[PDB]
This record gives sequence, structure tokens and C-alpha cells, in this order.
Amino acid sequence: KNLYHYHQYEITLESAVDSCKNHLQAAIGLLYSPQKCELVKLDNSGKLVDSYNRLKFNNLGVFEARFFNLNCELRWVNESNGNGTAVLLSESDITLTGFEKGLQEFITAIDQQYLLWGEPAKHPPNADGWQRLAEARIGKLDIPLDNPLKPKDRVFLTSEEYIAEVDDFGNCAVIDERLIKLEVK
RNA sequence: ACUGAAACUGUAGUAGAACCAAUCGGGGUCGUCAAUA
Repeated sequence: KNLYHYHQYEITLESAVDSCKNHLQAAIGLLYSPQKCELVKLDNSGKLVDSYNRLKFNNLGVFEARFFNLNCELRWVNESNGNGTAVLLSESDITLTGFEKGLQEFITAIDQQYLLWGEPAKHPPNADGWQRLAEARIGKLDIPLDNPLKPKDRVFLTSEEYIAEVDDFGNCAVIDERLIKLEVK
């Protein structure tokens, strides 16, 4: 049982997304910038509607990103001037141009949940495939969810933790966690 | 790769109960005084 991971270096974010786009289809992105943490959704093709401008670094731009869908997750972090390391995590063996494949054996993987911030807002956003949670603590949170949220729905980010031996003594740990999807409970 | 936000150590509770500032006492009445030569 292997967790496959694919790594590329000195690559810009928008190139990293494009180089992965056949796998990141419909992925939720979480982009990290000095001023904003924003969710995005890639097209079912995997593109983003302002991709270059959205993923540009040089003007308070994206220094870290995570893209996740059912099959895989892309991670990117800026090393210098908007060029940085991409790692894609997938439980499936897959081919990528330029990415060096690796793998980790893991003993088992276990489901985990994270409750998202907020209750369903009294109306969803005007954008299709978006919903609004809100909590007085943070205000609105627009999430790329296509289910119309019922009152007293709660949204959970589901993840899978991979457990492996860290020591030659046999000590186990969770070696990584892959984010999967938003789910309504 | 960037300070969280916002939140009254307040709310109720009598320094009080008990203890006599009191007990006894006719506003009365008679023998001297002094020490030397």
C-alpha cells in the first residue's frame, strides 16, 4: 500500500497548476497571500478563470497553495520570487511531465473531518457552485459547494491520514494527511 | 509571507445576638487640750 508523491522544483504556481491540471479537475484550491486566504474552484478541465492574475506572485500574490480533489492534492510553496516547490499527493500511481515520482508505504489510512467555519448563510452567493457559511466570529465564508445548503447543515472538509512506521522499532505515526472534499453533514 | 476581533470578576448576603453601670452607706455628731518644774 503506497502513497505516491510527485515533486517539481523552481516552478511558478500557475505553471504548477497547469502542469497538474488533468488531475486537479474540479479541485478546490486554497490560496495563501499576505492579505487573503481564498477558496477557488478549478474548472472540470482544471483551469481557473483569472488563472495568471489569480496565481501571480509579484503583487501581494500567492506564496502557498493547496489544490485537492478526490484523487489527488497539489501543494505549492514559494521559494524565491514566485518560483517554488510543487508536490502532488495521490494514492493512485500517475504520470506527470517534469515531476519526479516518489512513494511512501503506509500501513493504513483513516478518515478525518474538519468542521468548516460557519452556518449556512440566509442566501447563497450569486455565483453558481458557491455557498456562503457565516459565523459572527469571522463573517461570511464563501465555499465552492454546489449543494444548496439546508438550514442547520454543517460543512466538513474530509481528509485521509496515512499511517506508517517512523522507526525501525516499529513506532507508527501518521506520515501525511491528504485533503479530499467538502461534504455536508 | 503580516498583532485576531469582541467580553465589567461580577451577582446575592444588615458586623450582629445577648448583657440593668450596678451593689453597700441616716449629712451625721461632745469631751477637753497642752507638759513641765
